[PDB]
Parts: sequence; structure tokens; C-alpha cells
Amino acid sequence: MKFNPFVTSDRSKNRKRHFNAPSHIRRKIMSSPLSKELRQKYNVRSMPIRKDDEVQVVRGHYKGQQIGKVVQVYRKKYVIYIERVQREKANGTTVHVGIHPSKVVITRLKLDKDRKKILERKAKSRQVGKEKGK
Amino acid sequence: GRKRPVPKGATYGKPVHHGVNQLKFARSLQSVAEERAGRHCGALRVLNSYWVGEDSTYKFFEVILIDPFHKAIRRNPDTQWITKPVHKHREMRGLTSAGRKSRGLGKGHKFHHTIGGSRRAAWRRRNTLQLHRYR
Amino acid sequence: AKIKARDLRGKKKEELLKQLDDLKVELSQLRVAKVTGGAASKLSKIRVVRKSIARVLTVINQTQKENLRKFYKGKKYKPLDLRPKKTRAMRRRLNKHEESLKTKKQQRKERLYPLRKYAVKA
Amino acid sequence: KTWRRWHRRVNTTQKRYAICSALAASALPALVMSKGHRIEEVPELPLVVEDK
Amino acid sequence: TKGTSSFGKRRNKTHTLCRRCGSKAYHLQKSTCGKCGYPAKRKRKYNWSAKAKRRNTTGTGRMRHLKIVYRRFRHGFREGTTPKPK
Amino acid sequence: APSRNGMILKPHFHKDWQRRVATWFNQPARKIRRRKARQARARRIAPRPAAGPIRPIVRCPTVRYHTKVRAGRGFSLEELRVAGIHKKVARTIGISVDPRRRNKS
Amino acid sequence: SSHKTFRIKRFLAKKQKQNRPIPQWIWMKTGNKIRYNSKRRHWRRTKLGL
RNA sequence: CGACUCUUAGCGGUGGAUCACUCGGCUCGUGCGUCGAUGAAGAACGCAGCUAGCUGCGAGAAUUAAUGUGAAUUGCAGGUUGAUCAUCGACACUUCGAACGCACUUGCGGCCCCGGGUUCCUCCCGGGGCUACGCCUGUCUGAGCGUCGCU
RNA sequence: GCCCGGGUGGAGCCGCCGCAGGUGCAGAUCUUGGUGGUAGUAGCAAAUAUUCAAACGAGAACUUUGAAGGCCGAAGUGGAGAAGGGUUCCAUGUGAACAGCAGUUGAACAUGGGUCAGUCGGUCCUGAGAGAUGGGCGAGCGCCGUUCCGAAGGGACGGG
RNA sequence: CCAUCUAAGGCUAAAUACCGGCACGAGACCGAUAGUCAACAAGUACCGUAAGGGAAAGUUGAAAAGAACUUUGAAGAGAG
RNA sequence: CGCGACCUCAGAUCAGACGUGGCGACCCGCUGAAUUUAAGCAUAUUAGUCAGCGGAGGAAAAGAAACUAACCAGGAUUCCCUCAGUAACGGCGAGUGAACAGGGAAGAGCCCAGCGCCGAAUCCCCGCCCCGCGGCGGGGCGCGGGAAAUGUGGCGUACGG
Ligand SMILES: [Mg+2]
Ligand SMILES: [Mg+2]
Ligand SMILES: [Mg+2]
Ligand SMILES: [Mg+2]
Ligand SMILES: [Mg+2]
Ligand SMILES: [Mg+2]
Ligand SMILES: [Mg+2]
Ligand SMILES: [Mg+2]
Ligand SMILES: [Mg+2]
Ligand SMILES: [Mg+2]
Ligand SMILES: [Mg+2]
Ligand SMILES: [Mg+2]
Ligand SMILES: [Mg+2]
Ligand SMILES: [Mg+2]
Ligand SMILES: [Mg+2]
Ligand SMILES: [Mg+2]
Ligand SMILES: [Mg+2]
Ligand SMILES: [Mg+2]
Ligand SMILES: [Mg+2]
Ligand SMILES: [Mg+2]
Ligand SMILES: [Mg+2]
Ligand SMILES: [Mg+2]
Ligand SMILES: [Mg+2]
Ligand SMILES: [Mg+2]
Ligand SMILES: [Mg+2]
Ligand SMILES: [Mg+2]
Ligand SMILES: [Mg+2]
Ligand SMILES: [Mg+2]
Ligand SMILES: [Mg+2]
Ligand SMILES: [Mg+2]
Ligand SMILES: [Mg+2]
Ligand SMILES: [Mg+2]
Ligand SMILES: [Mg+2]
Ligand SMILES: [Mg+2]
Ligand SMILES: [Mg+2]
Ligand SMILES: [Mg+2]
Ligand SMILES: [Mg+2]
Ligand SMILES: [Mg+2]
Ligand SMILES: [Mg+2]
Ligand SMILES: [Mg+2]
Ligand SMILES: [Mg+2]
Ligand SMILES: [Mg+2]
Ligand SMILES: [Mg+2]
Ligand SMILES: [Mg+2]
Ligand SMILES: [Zn+2]
Repeated sequence: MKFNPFVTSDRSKNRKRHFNAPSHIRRKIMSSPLSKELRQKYNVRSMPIRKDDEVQVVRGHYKGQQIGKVVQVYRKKYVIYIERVQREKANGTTVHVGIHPSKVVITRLKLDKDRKKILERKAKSRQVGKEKGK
Repeated sequence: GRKRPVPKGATYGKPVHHGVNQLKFARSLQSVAEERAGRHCGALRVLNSYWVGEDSTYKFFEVILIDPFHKAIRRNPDTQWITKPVHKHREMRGLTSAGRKSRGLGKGHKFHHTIGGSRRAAWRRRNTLQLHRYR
Repeated sequence: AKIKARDLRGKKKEELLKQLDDLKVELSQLRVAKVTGGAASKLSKIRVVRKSIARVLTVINQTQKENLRKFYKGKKYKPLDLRPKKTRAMRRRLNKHEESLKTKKQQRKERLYPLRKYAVKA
Repeated sequence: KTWRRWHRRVNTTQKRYAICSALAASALPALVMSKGHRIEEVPELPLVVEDK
Repeated sequence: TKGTSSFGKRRNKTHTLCRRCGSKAYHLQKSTCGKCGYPAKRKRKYNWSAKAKRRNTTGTGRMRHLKIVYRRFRHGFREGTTPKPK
Repeated sequence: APSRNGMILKPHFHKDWQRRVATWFNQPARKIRRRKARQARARRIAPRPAAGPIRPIVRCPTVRYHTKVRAGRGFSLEELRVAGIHKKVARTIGISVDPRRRNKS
Repeated sequence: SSHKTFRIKRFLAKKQKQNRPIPQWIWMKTGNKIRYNSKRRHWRRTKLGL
């Protein structure tokens, strides 16, 4: 149960903050879990999604064992687009269907210097937390 | 004195408020003079005033003012209180010696009207309901 | 292609003004091209030229005022621009020295009878 | 109006009486079960464990 | 005659735009604004109309300097210094 | 209008009493704030007594209470002088001092 | 009136510029609730004050 | 039989009730408690590739610099030595407005210093800096058959 | 008042023991919103008047052109301004809404354009008047007063 | 006779007040004719010469996937 | 007549500063009604309230007795409980209405003028040198200027000195 008096548990306040968070909070919010192999390798559970990571779709009409590369991340709509998930409209042109990152798992990451810095920081903090828990 | 500024007579209302030309101002002429001097010289601070002469139709007062931003007083520890912002327009807020006399300030059985800050404060304290949480 | 403020700082005023003039004439050409009908590529460049002009002007002003206040730091009277800019009320408070100094009578009193640290047994 | 009588005061003796009555009733299996608590396996409802 | 026929004669205006408050209340003949009292140094404001007071109070406009000082205050009016460069 | 039988009452609600009403919904918060300030000062003065300076013995000045004994405002100069305490040093070593009080007895 | 002051002409210019309809690419943004310009003024109906 | 009228039901209209939702209120409490001639509050006019309103901003005009963050913004186009967001300490901040050269038409000036005409010899054009009231301390220039002193 | 069945609907709801209330409508010429009969009714009647042919067009009593017959009759139903209006002006396009019938038309809607001054006015002068300073009054924001209880000229030929 | 102060000069924090402002937390409150007038381009549109007066207006759908294409009509508007 | 002091009073785009206006929930100083109640109404009441004017701060105001009491005496101001709907006022009608003591929250005391003594022992400003200077200060040097004896500073204020 929350005991900090300076953080709110009000439903309307939380929803307002969620729906008007700025883009650099949207990046934090739209994070998705790593695969089992990546989790065991990096000792990290979740990672904010980037432009060209690939994904397994876990829930929804498009769940399956297809590795799909993300094409772009629409933070305004809280959505990512995957190069394989898509549907054709009336005229026949094909448009991407939005998938929320929370229903998404990374197969392997795009290892940029900032990405590996973030991974090492997360792993170090988790390991020191576990060592304190010892 | 002070006659009521009403058009001809016409202080419309009940007869108890029909008076025009026998009323008296609540503040003294010394206080009026200090406030006039302070209003004219808005960059100075009024300290005190004294009587220097009078006649049938005039009263003459000399009033001391202090320039609060002069170094000669800003560097003197015991007179730099007047340079504080709290002491702006003492004559307009009735804080000088002459102005205080009209407020009925005092200690003892003669001055029960101003227990607390002033008449306003005493009236407020006496005219509210203390609706406690439990009652 | 991209004009940045990091590498404009070391340059002196003359070539900064020259570059500003080149940016201005480029912006004028962009505007006339926009009116007579130009490519979307040329239309988009208007914002980047405007922002480059803003960067150059900002660097010029920053260096100029830095030099001015560096030159004026050693003088009693400064321009109102270079004087500290906080609230009008705080600008006319007693400064630290005239707020801290005390009359020597009080100095004598607090020297003769200072506060003591003590405790009493239960 | 905000000055409605929101709060009430109860006598201290009455509060202590209510506390005593609640404590005494907590020791009767019939009342505890009728409160809905599942204690059919509890060895002894005045359940006491050591200070460990 | 006192109604529709008379309504046709009105072709010269009493008020114009005020140079201070911007409303169309500057009486020309009296050369005085009926909303803010422009020639007077102090603005016209009576508290027998809270609606009028709240229509043009401090929180209504741009607040282009008070808004800035409101956030400058949260750092003790820090001035003359910059964050450490990279 | 009076009913059959009862008391004549004079409720003092003929003014605009509803504008000047003091609700006490901040009473617990006030108590908490006073406590916090109390402990803050107690920590501030590290070994000194939390209550403050000692005070003197006085008799209540009335036929109703002259049998009782209060805590006074401060020790008077006659008592300090006959106890061998300087009026200026008493305040800084923890004795409350006032010069108004006399000593008839 | 043909005779008019500079500030009157400027105010008229701003009011005239404000009278255009909305761009067609507005109504199909994402977070949009605007269907049309509801502040359009016609010279016969509303007389601009002044 | 047919038309018309009435009643009940099905369906379809008209209308927008009810229900369920709620980035909004109301009330209570907490900490702080800060505007302005270094030009406030307020108003006006402008600023987006496509922009009317709302919002943001001020000729550096939906923003510059700096710091943090770390790959977007998005309705369509266009183009990691750091995109976008946030913070905000540097810089900038049009016209009115206590509003300040005089007046409020944006009309008419004065003084000083620069650049064009000149090649200062004056006009003319452009640019920059001053030109409000009251009041304090000091400076300078004064006035008085005011009180005196030497000639 | 309630419980079931059937239909629609798409995300929350109720029983019992207590607690609390902004807790039950037929009316108040009640408030807001909606809808009837009246009723396809009253009405679309002030200032003499229209007709023929063609074109465009899905569509013509009303548009355009040509012809005829009329009216305004120079104190006009003509040609220009002031005040006021503020883009209504011009060209092209449309016929959803508006122009109380209709429209191929419009002062409607939608895209674009359009106002060029030493000499035409403002700008200057003063009129009736308005209004600062000095002064006076005023608790006070301020008010009176316009030469009146003012050291009210910052100019100049010339000479040094 | 007693009692008690020493006027006509000055400074001074804390306990106290707070329907404005900044930033927060909560509720046996209201749930779009309610709750602020204002959940929405609201002190907005609009009215009055002016002082001033002052609204109406929330909900497709999980995702626009917002109905390609054929056909009648000038089109609105229909059938597939 | 002239020259020179002092006094009083002017002029400045003289050097350097300061005020104006806004918000106004809370605060201080003025001015200040009538609805209403009295089953009418004029004194009263509404009410020293609304409206009006002025002036601030983060709180304001008040404040260290020309006090309360009459006791075996208390001891600045402010705030809460109680005193108390009491003493009292009132066409003694309607109505209005405190204070002391007592328990608490908090708690902090001081400074001039005068009387006198110290060679004005005092203060402001300009120039140069040294320190850091984004709350313009400290030290030294100036036969630098001014204020001030029509009184600046040290001692000192009712608790005595
Ligand atoms: Mg935590
Ligand atoms: Mg009075
Ligand atoms: Mg007296
Ligand atoms: Mg005012
Ligand atoms: Mg009865
Ligand atoms: Mg009874
Ligand atoms: Mg009309
Ligand atoms: Mg039916
Ligand atoms: Mg625009
Ligand atoms: Mg930047
Ligand atoms: Mg960056
Ligand atoms: Mg004119
Ligand atoms: Mg749903
Ligand atoms: Mg309820
Ligand atoms: Mg009904
Ligand atoms: Mg008919
Ligand atoms: Mg004509
Ligand atoms: Mg014509
Ligand atoms: Mg036309
Ligand atoms: Mg029609
Ligand atoms: Mg010509
Ligand atoms: Mg006048
Ligand atoms: Mg005394
Ligand atoms: Mg005193
Ligand atoms: Mg005081
Ligand atoms: Mg809580
Ligand atoms: Mg509803
Ligand atoms: Mg609906
Ligand atoms: Mg009656
Ligand atoms: Mg009557
Ligand atoms: Mg009366
Ligand atoms: Mg009275
Ligand atoms: Mg008032
Ligand atoms: Mg003020
Ligand atoms: Mg302040
Ligand atoms: Mg004070
Ligand atoms: Mg004393
Ligand atoms: Mg007392
Ligand atoms: Mg009793
Ligand atoms: Mg009687
Ligand atoms: Mg009374
Ligand atoms: Mg007492
Ligand atoms: Mg205590
Ligand atoms: Mg002396
Ligand atoms: Zn105005």
C-alpha cells in the first residue's frame, strides 16, 4: 500500500497525468518486456521500445511466432507499428494496425551506446538491490 | 470641525442621521497635517510632528521626515528600523504619535474597546461564532 | 548544412556579421521563391534559415554583453542592464553589511553576558 | 453548510464498555462464526502465540 | 415618432476605443473612459460588481512577466550563474 | 410568538453572523504543527530544559484563590539580589526575571 | 466611411483577416473536436460594434 | 366491404429521457507566501510550408542559447559531433499602458554623437543616445532697502 | 411495489444487519427541453405592365440577348458625396443552406484580386468650450480655478 | 488618610488571521437541466451607446478498419 | 558704491538615489447607510455592517503599565477555554452586552531626548593604492570637499544612574 503522502492515488489525477505526459515520459511509459534469453543475458526485465527493435506479438488478433521489426513509434497515440502486422482497407492499400507496447516482447535490441549504458545501469541497480536484500 | 458633505441638507434617512454642521472628525488636525505631508513627500517617512502656532482659521505644524535611503541613516544601527518596508506611510496607517491618540489605544479599564489589535480586531473577536468540531 | 552555436563562439564580430548578412539574403531569396512558387524543399528551409539567424544573433549578443560586464566589473557604477535583476522589493533591502552591523552598546552587552549552555539535573 | 455537526463525542466510560464487550464477545465460537470467519479448524479461538 | 422613426436619426457615436483598457467606452465629449477611467492615474474598480472585477483581473491576460517570476521564485531568484557545461 | 409555556429566549443572531463563523476543522492540524514546532525547539536547545526558564512561587491575587500557588512570570530583583544573582546573568543562565514584581511579605 | 483613422483601419484589417474558414486538414487530426469555424461574422448580421 | 375515426400490438420515424462512463467542479487540509520606472497588471497588433479558433511566443516572434534526457514530431509534405521533450541560471523581449519630449492625429519638436549629400559648409536622408512630475543629499549659478564686517 | 419469461443492450450490480441524506410530484399563469390540434388554414393584395423569339441548361413566368409595349419624367426609380457600414467593390466557380415561389441568378457560399497624391483632405489656427502648473480647498481618490495670493523670458541685432 | 503606576518620545520575534497567488494531498460531496456561469475554440458567441448582461454545447468503434467497386439519377439521395 | 561672510529663497537634461501603478483572501486608518426587527413608528435595532477613500506585509496590528486589584496580592502583547448571555445599557420595550481573576498556546526584552563628562572624540561624499566584489564592503594614503556647536559620537533611562 502506498504510504508516501506526496504521491497521489487519485484516479482522475493519474489518468490526467497519463494522458498529458510529455514525450520524454511517453518514452518511459511505453516500455515492453524482454524475451527470456535477453532477460537472462542482461539481468534486466523491461526496456523502453525503440524504432527498429523486433517483436513477438503476445496478445490480440495478431499473436503468433513471427519476429517483426518495428517501423515507427507513434507516441501521440501510445502505439507502435510492426512491419508485419497490418490490414488492407477498402481501396486495397495496406495500413499498419496499432499495437500497444505492453502487449509486446523484444526479440533482440538495437545496441546503441546509450542503450547499453541504460542496460548496464539497470543491471547494476538491480544487482545492488538484490545484494542488499541478501 | 467637519460638516457633512451632502448636497444641500438631504442626508436622506432617519432623523438620527440628519446632522450636517456640528459633527467632528475622528482624527486630530495634527494627524491630518502629518498625513498631508506624507502624501506630498512619498519618498520620505514621517517620524513625528509638533505644534508651532495657530490663529482663528489655521493651525501650523512642523513635521519631521526621514529619507530612508540615505546612507547616513542606513548605516546607523539604531535608526535603520524606519528603512524597513513595514514602516511605509505610518501617518496613513495611524502609527505616529499623533495618529495613535485617535485609535483609543491603551491599557486598563478605560480602553476595553481595543483589546487586541484595535476596534476592528475586538469587534471581530467578539462577533464570531466559535463552532467547535464537537460542540 | 546545419549551423550550430558551439563553433560560432570563438569567431569575432566581423565574420559573424558577414555570416548574418549571408543568412539574411538567403532568407529573402527563400521568401521570394515561396511567393513565386517553389519546391517544398525550399519552403521547408525557411524555418531553418530563420533559426540560424536567431542563433547567430544570440551568439553576438551573448558575447557582447559578456565582454561588457567583464569590462564593467571593476567600476563603482554599472548600467542598469548589468546591475542584478531580482524583485524590486529585494533590490532595496539593506545589504548584508548594514544588516549585520550592530551598535557598540549591544556589542558590549552581548560580550559581557553571552548565552550559556547548561542543563539541570532531574 | 460546512458548519454542520459532523463529529460526535461519546463518554469515555461508554467507549471502554464497548471495547470490553467486543473483547468478551471475540472469545465465543458461536459469535465469531456468525460473523462469518472460518475458524472451524482453529485449535482455540482465544488464540495466543508466543512473542517470537 | 418616439420609437422606430426616431431610431433612424442615430448616426454619430458617443464612445470610441479606449487607449488603455481597449474597450469601446472612451466618451469623446468628456474625453474619459467609462470602464477604466483612463485619464485618471488609478484604474476604475468598484467591488459592488465582483463579476466586473473578475472579468479583467490579474489572472486574465498574458501574465508575461508574473508567469516568469513565479518560476524564478522556486530557485531563490538565482542569477548570474549557469549550470556546469559538458 | 410564545407557545403555551416555556422560557423567554434572546438569541443573539440578529446580525450577519453567517459571514463571521469560525469552524475548527484545522484543530488536529494545528495540534500537529504546534507539536512539531515544540520538538524542533527542544532539539534546537540541546541540553537546556525544554519547558524553559525556571519561574517563581506566587499567590493568586483574589479572595477566591489566595489559598492556591501559581507559577509566576519571573523572579524579582530583591529576590535575585538577596540570593546573590546578577539581574543580567540570571536570564542567560536560565532564570526568568521581571522587575515589576514587589515583595510585600 | 472613406475618411478613417489608422488604428480603425488596422482593426478592420485584423477583423477581415480573421473571417476565413478553417483549413481542410484540421478536422482529420487525431485530438480534434472542431467541425467548422463558429466565429465567422457576416457584415449584414452582426455589426462589429464600434 | 371502401374511406374516416378509436383502441391494442409489431415495425419504422420524431425526440433525446434513463443507465453506464468523467483529463470537470465543490469542500476541507498542508507547505510556501514572490509584482512594478532595470518599466508591473491590463490592452493592441503581429509571428507557423500548408493556420481560422484555442494555446505559445515578440521582428531572434508555435521560439535562441545552456543543462538533463536520449531517437523522434506527425494531419500532409521537406530534411548520436545529439531528433524530440523537460528543466530553465545566458540572451532577447513590437505599440499603448503608473507611461516619461509635447499631444493622442501617430501629428510636431529640441539637444548631442555617427553613416549617406557634403568631402563640415551649411541644408536634406538614415541610425543611435537623451529631453515627465515630485522629492532627498551634495555641486554650480544666482536673488534680497534680510542681518552684518572692511572701504 | 415486486418476482420470473421473451426481446434489445454491452459492463457493471444486488440481497440481509446497521449508518447518512440534496430521498418519492399532477398541479405552483412552476423552470428547462421536446411535441401536438389549430392547419396544408390565416396569409405570400400600398406605389398602372407586361409580351414574343432564341441561347445556355437535367431543369426557365423570374437568367442573358434581340424585338415590342410601359413607368420614373431633371424637387427622378438619373449622376456624385458627408455620417454610418467595412470588403458589401471586381473576376471566376457552385447551386447544400439563405434571398418567406423559383432561379442557370445574388449584397448568399467558395477561390482569388483591388484603394498609388508637394498641389484632394487630415496634419496648422482659433471659436463656443475643454484642461495642467502656481495658488486654494479637501479625511481622501481628488476637486475649484485659467490669470486669478506666481522669481512665469532659456530668446536676440549688436559689442567685448 | 491609604494603594498602585510615572502620561504627553521610539523599537521588538512566537503563539494568531488568510474565499487572492504558487505547488500539493484528500473526500460517507455532484455526476452534463447536477457540480463553478464555464468538463467542450467560456467570461467565448451574442445584446446594449455605455455602466453592464451572458449562454447552448461531453460519449462511433478495441482498432478508421470511416463503406473500394457496379448500377439509376443533374444532384441530394438509393439498390447491390 | 564696491568687496566678503551668514540667513532666507530660487534655477537647472547638474552627480547619485527614492515615490507613483497593480493584486487585494487575511491586516491598519477614515467615512459610513437603508432594507429589516420593534407585529405601526421617530429613540433604539440592522450597525460602526454594506457600499465609498486611503496604506502595507508575509503576516499585519498590539506590546514591555500614567495596568489589574484591595488579596497572605498579581505583573508586556497576542490567541483558546471559562468568567457569561453575567455586571451593565435599553420608548428599561424590542433588543444589546463587556471586563478582572482562573487554566492553557507562546514567551524576550529593550532604546532615546533630558540631566552631565569626554580637545566633535561623530557622519556623508570625491581622488589614488591593495582584497574579493551577481545583496558595492574592508584597510591605507590625500594642507580633498561638506555636514555638524541652532549639538554628532561614547557612558547613560526610572529595574535607578
Ligand atoms: Mg518511495
Ligand atoms: Mg467614525
Ligand atoms: Mg488626549
Ligand atoms: Mg484603487
Ligand atoms: Mg401555535
Ligand atoms: Mg413547548
Ligand atoms: Mg442593419
Ligand atoms: Mg403504431
Ligand atoms: Mg495567425
Ligand atoms: Mg535549444
Ligand atoms: Mg539538447
Ligand atoms: Mg487633432
Ligand atoms: Mg464500452
Ligand atoms: Mg447526496
Ligand atoms: Mg410533471
Ligand atoms: Mg388559402
Ligand atoms: Mg443617386
Ligand atoms: Mg453610382
Ligand atoms: Mg457584385
Ligand atoms: Mg425560396
Ligand atoms: Mg504628378
Ligand atoms: Mg480642472
Ligand atoms: Mg515615559
Ligand atoms: Mg511607551
Ligand atoms: Mg510599533
Ligand atoms: Mg489523509
Ligand atoms: Mg444525460
Ligand atoms: Mg448521446
Ligand atoms: Mg410587519
Ligand atoms: Mg412601515
Ligand atoms: Mg434609528
Ligand atoms: Mg450604532
Ligand atoms: Mg467595504
Ligand atoms: Mg499603492
Ligand atoms: Mg509583497
Ligand atoms: Mg509590527
Ligand atoms: Mg517602562
Ligand atoms: Mg492581562
Ligand atoms: Mg451559567
Ligand atoms: Mg415600556
Ligand atoms: Mg452595538
Ligand atoms: Mg485573565
Ligand atoms: Mg506553558
Ligand atoms: Mg547627547
Ligand atoms: Zn478604458
